Amino acid sequence: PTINQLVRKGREKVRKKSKVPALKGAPFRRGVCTVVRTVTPKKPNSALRKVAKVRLTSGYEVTAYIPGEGHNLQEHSVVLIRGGRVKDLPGVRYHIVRGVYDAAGVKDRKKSRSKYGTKKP
Amino acid sequence: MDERDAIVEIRAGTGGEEAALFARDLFNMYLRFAEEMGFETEVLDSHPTDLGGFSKVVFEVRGPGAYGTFKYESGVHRVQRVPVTETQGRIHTSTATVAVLPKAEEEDFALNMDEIRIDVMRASGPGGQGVNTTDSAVRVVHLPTGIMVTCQDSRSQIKNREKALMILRSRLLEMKRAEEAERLRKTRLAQIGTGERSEKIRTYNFPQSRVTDHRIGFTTHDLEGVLSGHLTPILEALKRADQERQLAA
RNA sequence: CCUAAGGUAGCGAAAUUCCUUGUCGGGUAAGUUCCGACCUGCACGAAAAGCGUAACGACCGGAGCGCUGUCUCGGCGAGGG
RNA sequence: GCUAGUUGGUGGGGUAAUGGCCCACCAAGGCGACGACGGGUAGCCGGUCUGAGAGGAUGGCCGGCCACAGGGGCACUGAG
RNA sequence: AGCGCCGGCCAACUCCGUGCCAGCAGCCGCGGUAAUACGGAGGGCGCGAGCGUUACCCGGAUUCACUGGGCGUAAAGGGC
RNA sequence: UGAAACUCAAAGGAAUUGACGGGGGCCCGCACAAGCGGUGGAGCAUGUGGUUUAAUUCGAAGCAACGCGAAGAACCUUAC
RNA sequence: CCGAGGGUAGGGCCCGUGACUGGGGCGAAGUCGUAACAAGGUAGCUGUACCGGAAGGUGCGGCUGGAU
RNA sequence: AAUGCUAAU
Ligand SMILES: [K+]
Ligand SMILES: [K+]
Ligand SMILES: [Mg+2]
Ligand SMILES: [Mg+2]
Ligand SMILES: [Mg+2]
Ligand SMILES: [Mg+2]
Ligand SMILES: [Mg+2]
Ligand SMILES: [Mg+2]
Ligand SMILES: [Mg+2]
Ligand SMILES: [Mg+2]
Ligand SMILES: [Mg+2]
Ligand SMILES: [Mg+2]
Ligand SMILES: [Mg+2]
Ligand SMILES: [Mg+2]
Ligand SMILES: [Mg+2]
Ligand SMILES: [Mg+2]
Ligand SMILES: [Mg+2]
Ligand SMILES: [Mg+2]
Ligand SMILES: [Mg+2]
Ligand SMILES: [Mg+2]
Ligand SMILES: [Mg+2]
Ligand SMILES: [Mg+2]
Ligand SMILES: [Mg+2]
Ligand SMILES: [Mg+2]
Ligand SMILES: [Mg+2]
Ligand SMILES: [Mg+2]
Ligand SMILES: [Mg+2]
Ligand SMILES: [Mg+2]
Ligand SMILES: [Mg+2]
Ligand SMILES: [Mg+2]
Ligand SMILES: [Mg+2]
Ligand SMILES: [Mg+2]
Ligand SMILES: [Mg+2]
Ligand SMILES: [Mg+2]
Ligand SMILES: [Mg+2]
Ligand SMILES: [Mg+2]
Ligand SMILES: [Mg+2]
Ligand SMILES: [Mg+2]
Ligand SMILES: [Mg+2]
Ligand SMILES: [Mg+2]
Ligand SMILES: [Mg+2]
Ligand SMILES: [Mg+2]
Ligand SMILES: [Mg+2]
Ligand SMILES: [Mg+2]
Ligand SMILES: [Mg+2]
Ligand SMILES: [Mg+2]
Ligand SMILES: [Mg+2]
Ligand SMILES: [Mg+2]
Ligand SMILES: [Mg+2]
Ligand SMILES: [Mg+2]
Ligand SMILES: [Mg+2]
Ligand SMILES: [Mg+2]
Ligand SMILES: [Mg+2]
Ligand SMILES: [Mg+2]
Ligand SMILES: [Mg+2]
Ligand SMILES: [Mg+2]
Ligand SMILES: [Mg+2]
Ligand SMILES: [Mg+2]
Ligand SMILES: [Mg+2]
Ligand SMILES: [Mg+2]
Ligand SMILES: [Mg+2]
Ligand SMILES: [Mg+2]
Ligand SMILES: [Mg+2]
Ligand SMILES: [Mg+2]
Ligand SMILES: [Mg+2]
Ligand SMILES: [Mg+2]
Ligand SMILES: [Mg+2]
Ligand SMILES: [Mg+2]
Ligand SMILES: [Mg+2]
Ligand SMILES: [Mg+2]
Ligand SMILES: [Mg+2]
Ligand SMILES: [Mg+2]
Ligand SMILES: [Mg+2]
Ligand SMILES: [Mg+2]
Ligand SMILES: [Mg+2]
Ligand SMILES: [Mg+2]
Ligand SMILES: [Mg+2]
Ligand SMILES: [Mg+2]
Ligand SMILES: [Mg+2]
Ligand SMILES: [Mg+2]
Ligand SMILES: [Mg+2]
Ligand SMILES: [Mg+2]
Ligand SMILES: [Mg+2]
Ligand SMILES: [Mg+2]
Ligand SMILES: [Mg+2]
Ligand SMILES: [Mg+2]
Ligand SMILES: [Mg+2]
Ligand SMILES: [Mg+2]
Ligand SMILES: [Mg+2]
Ligand SMILES: [Mg+2]
Ligand SMILES: [Mg+2]
Ligand SMILES: [Mg+2]
Ligand SMILES: [Mg+2]
Ligand SMILES: [Mg+2]
Ligand SMILES: [Mg+2]
Ligand SMILES: [Mg+2]
Ligand SMILES: [Mg+2]
Ligand SMILES: [Mg+2]
Ligand SMILES: [Mg+2]
Ligand SMILES: [Mg+2]
Ligand SMILES: [Mg+2]
Ligand SMILES: [Mg+2]
Ligand SMILES: [Mg+2]
Ligand SMILES: [Mg+2]
Ligand SMILES: [Mg+2]
Ligand SMILES: [Mg+2]
Ligand SMILES: [Mg+2]
Ligand SMILES: [Mg+2]
Ligand SMILES: [Mg+2]
Ligand SMILES: [Mg+2]
Ligand SMILES: [Mg+2]
Ligand SMILES: [Mg+2]
Ligand SMILES: [Mg+2]
Ligand SMILES: [Mg+2]
Ligand SMILES: [Mg+2]
Ligand SMILES: [Mg+2]
Ligand SMILES: [Mg+2]
Ligand SMILES: [Mg+2]
Ligand SMILES: [Mg+2]
Ligand SMILES: [Mg+2]
Ligand SMILES: [Mg+2]
Ligand SMILES: [Mg+2]
Ligand SMILES: [Mg+2]
Ligand SMILES: [Mg+2]
Ligand SMILES: [Mg+2]
Ligand SMILES: [Mg+2]
Ligand SMILES: [Mg+2]
Ligand SMILES: [Mg+2]
Ligand SMILES: [Mg+2]
Ligand SMILES: [Mg+2]
Ligand SMILES: [Mg+2]
Ligand SMILES: [Mg+2]
Ligand SMILES: [Mg+2]
Ligand SMILES: [Mg+2]
Ligand SMILES: [Mg+2]
Ligand SMILES: [Mg+2]
Ligand SMILES: [Mg+2]
Ligand SMILES: [Mg+2]
Ligand SMILES: [Mg+2]
Ligand SMILES: [Mg+2]
Ligand SMILES: [Mg+2]
Ligand SMILES: [Mg+2]
Ligand SMILES: [Mg+2]
Ligand SMILES: [Mg+2]
Ligand SMILES: [Mg+2]
Repeated sequence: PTINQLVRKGREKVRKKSKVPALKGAPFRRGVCTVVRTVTPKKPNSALRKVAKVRLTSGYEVTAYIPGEGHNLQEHSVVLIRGGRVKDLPGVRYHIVRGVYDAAGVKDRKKSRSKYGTKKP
Repeated sequence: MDERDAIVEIRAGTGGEEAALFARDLFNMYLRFAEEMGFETEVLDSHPTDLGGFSKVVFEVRGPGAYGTFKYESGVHRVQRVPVTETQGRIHTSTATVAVLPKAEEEDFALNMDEIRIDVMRASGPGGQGVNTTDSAVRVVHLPTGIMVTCQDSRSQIKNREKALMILRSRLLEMKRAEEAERLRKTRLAQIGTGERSEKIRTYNFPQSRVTDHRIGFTTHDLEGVLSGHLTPILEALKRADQERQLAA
């Protein structure tokens, strides 16, 4: 565009979109589990991925992934959720934090224990 | 329970034509197995495919203990092999679903008049002194449910009463059938689920000539024998597990 | 299989629906009427016109507000008998 | 598209003081695509973070100014 | 004395277990009976009273281009 | 005039080497046509599918598996 | 007189929700056909109009991002 | 004149 056109109209800035709107600007959110189940991933992966339906303190109700091998979550469990989507699961945008509230740490975990919330043996 | 007759429904899962061919293989295997155990088999429903498979096949196992011995075959069966519909020689993973139900009863439906209330009253509309003075209109009420049927079609109280009772019987029979069908549908869904590759109950690996039952971790290497109807080892292992699971306390 | 040909658009429990107070939603503390839908149209349907339509109606439905001897439940008074 | 104390004038009231700030009367003006009016959001700055610079984001603590003191309105005392 | 990491980006590799399962994942992607990508072990790399993760901002983004972009066929010349 | 939610990890332009066409051109082969003799019908031999069986060992699967591995299964062979 | 607030009536805008209804995105498998990519077996595309289970067909005109 | 070929190099 010409200089006069830039003076008349300018350049439009770029507005970013939040990928974790249910967090409402917080790093983490507490919630209560309503449904715990397994879901199947999209092509090409094949598995039974453990997820929870979580009703949060911020008013939203979302789906969160449960990482690690084995878990103790069930209906009415209190959990903490953090950002981060699971690529191969449709509509899953959040991760349950292991080792907080009613979500126990991963048993017999020996590597990368700060994730999965396992104490030093 | 374990002593009645069995209804077996085999449906093709994921995999298309190969899935239908695998459903046909399962059908042959179960037919030969039932013959080897002494039962009598009749095919109730059949939907074949052009290549010789079945998209769906429903048959009956008649004999004391048919359901009890076929009750471990319910679920998703997974096959890993090179299809005959495959052109490039790749291995494919397909599934077939098996549903096992106990054959039910055909108890006839009748109206118990002790729970039925009949009211008679004047009809509405034309007729002069006749309709002004006659108790021709009939109402029948099924007291347990509160369902009522009213008949006014004829000038005669007797015919109206008979018609109302007939209509009430048909309505109650329809409701009974609907609830039975809903219960059976829920049972079927609980058995077969979605037919996805996961949630499988048994895997038949042809390249490795291996059969694996994942409920009990039982692997054997006689795939041809199993597919010819030799299911006794797997079934005895499953019965072992069922008897051991009740170790209380 | 049969017909000269097998009902199109639109509308539909209708001034048309027998079962019927169909079913679901609304309105009411409670709604066989009413309104909005569904389609199983006994037996809608295109100039004996079909579907809409602002304005108009001592036409026929349904609801609310205002106000009341209509009523709860009657009482007194006036005049003509 | 907005505006009827609205825009201006005259006289007055009030104030420490100018002023439609307020009132009475007279005129019909004032504002707007250089974005009025309306809606949403927000205390502002010195600065801070980032960036080769230009720019972008931001205004916690510290210094400056403003606003508020349960939610609204009002005046008294007083240099304030 | 701990924490993260060891397929590429990116520094640091072998054995066993499992067998599209369990699981990993920022992107590309790994896993379906010989997996440097899952879990454990031995070893290694980077930091170290810290090491990672989530959220948000700038950078990389010359990807709103003033510095510093474009419009025949990739998005883009208004029918005249 | 003109969005968003949601979703994907690409969607695209030009050119290159192939492959393919019920595109074109020029050619070729018992490919057709021109001929002669067969097979498909019968009986029998033999190999195979299926079915049966205690077992009817195993492999070979369009052309390029089926008088094929087998240029010699009463026992042996022989693997059931 | 003004006046916080309260009351009554009628509007404007926005948000949540609703029997039912319309399409959209997605799917390691289903049913129906085969419209496009080769002259894709009726050259394709296109504005408009009417029609048909569906992709689509046909009429009128236009373009080559087609041939001759 | 002649329709179609799922899904793991
Ligand atoms: K109707
Ligand atoms: K009628
Ligand atoms: Mg210029
Ligand atoms: Mg994978
Ligand atoms: Mg670690
Ligand atoms: Mg009557
Ligand atoms: Mg009469
Ligand atoms: Mg009567
Ligand atoms: Mg009589
Ligand atoms: Mg119609
Ligand atoms: Mg109608
Ligand atoms: Mg109508
Ligand atoms: Mg109705
Ligand atoms: Mg009704
Ligand atoms: Mg009507
Ligand atoms: Mg009726
Ligand atoms: Mg009636
Ligand atoms: Mg009713
Ligand atoms: Mg009714
Ligand atoms: Mg009703
Ligand atoms: Mg209802
Ligand atoms: Mg209601
Ligand atoms: Mg009402
Ligand atoms: Mg109500
Ligand atoms: Mg209400
Ligand atoms: Mg009510
Ligand atoms: Mg009610
Ligand atoms: Mg009702
Ligand atoms: Mg009524
Ligand atoms: Mg009424
Ligand atoms: Mg009503
Ligand atoms: Mg009505
Ligand atoms: Mg109505
Ligand atoms: Mg109605
Ligand atoms: Mg209904
Ligand atoms: Mg409808
Ligand atoms: Mg009806
Ligand atoms: Mg009509
Ligand atoms: Mg006519
Ligand atoms: Mg007529
Ligand atoms: Mg007529
Ligand atoms: Mg008329
Ligand atoms: Mg009409
Ligand atoms: Mg009318
Ligand atoms: Mg009108
Ligand atoms: Mg008018
Ligand atoms: Mg009117
Ligand atoms: Mg009107
Ligand atoms: Mg008028
Ligand atoms: Mg009117
Ligand atoms: Mg008028
Ligand atoms: Mg009039
Ligand atoms: Mg009127
Ligand atoms: Mg009139
Ligand atoms: Mg009248
Ligand atoms: Mg009247
Ligand atoms: Mg009238
Ligand atoms: Mg009237
Ligand atoms: Mg009415
Ligand atoms: Mg009326
Ligand atoms: Mg009324
Ligand atoms: Mg009222
Ligand atoms: Mg009233
Ligand atoms: Mg009275
Ligand atoms: Mg009274
Ligand atoms: Mg009175
Ligand atoms: Mg009363
Ligand atoms: Mg009364
Ligand atoms: Mg009374
Ligand atoms: Mg009363
Ligand atoms: Mg009284
Ligand atoms: Mg009285
Ligand atoms: Mg009295
Ligand atoms: Mg009285
Ligand atoms: Mg009195
Ligand atoms: Mg009295
Ligand atoms: Mg009196
Ligand atoms: Mg008196
Ligand atoms: Mg009087
Ligand atoms: Mg008197
Ligand atoms: Mg008197
Ligand atoms: Mg004034
Ligand atoms: Mg003013
Ligand atoms: Mg002024
Ligand atoms: Mg500064
Ligand atoms: Mg600097
Ligand atoms: Mg600078
Ligand atoms: Mg500040
Ligand atoms: Mg301020
Ligand atoms: Mg305040
Ligand atoms: Mg407070
Ligand atoms: Mg003082
Ligand atoms: Mg003072
Ligand atoms: Mg390296
Ligand atoms: Mg991995
Ligand atoms: Mg890891
Ligand atoms: Mg391994
Ligand atoms: Mg890694
Ligand atoms: Mg490892
Ligand atoms: Mg830098
Ligand atoms: Mg870059
Ligand atoms: Mg920039
Ligand atoms: Mg740059
Ligand atoms: Mg520039
Ligand atoms: Mg560019
Ligand atoms: Mg261009
Ligand atoms: Mg160009
Ligand atoms: Mg293009
Ligand atoms: Mg572009
Ligand atoms: Mg373009
Ligand atoms: Mg031009
Ligand atoms: Mg153009
Ligand atoms: Mg032109
Ligand atoms: Mg997007
Ligand atoms: Mg010849
Ligand atoms: Mg012959
Ligand atoms: Mg023959
Ligand atoms: Mg012969
Ligand atoms: Mg053989
Ligand atoms: Mg072999
Ligand atoms: Mg040969
Ligand atoms: Mg030969
Ligand atoms: Mg021989
Ligand atoms: Mg021997
Ligand atoms: Mg021998
Ligand atoms: Mg809404
Ligand atoms: Mg075409
Ligand atoms: Mg084609
Ligand atoms: Mg085509
Ligand atoms: Mg074709
Ligand atoms: Mg064609
Ligand atoms: Mg064509
Ligand atoms: Mg065509
Ligand atoms: Mg073409
Ligand atoms: Mg073309
Ligand atoms: Mg056209
Ligand atoms: Mg026309
Ligand atoms: Mg046509
Ligand atoms: Mg084809
Ligand atoms: Mg094809
Ligand atoms: Mg087809
Ligand atoms: Mg073809
Ligand atoms: Mg193929
Ligand atoms: Mg194809
Ligand atoms: Mg293909």
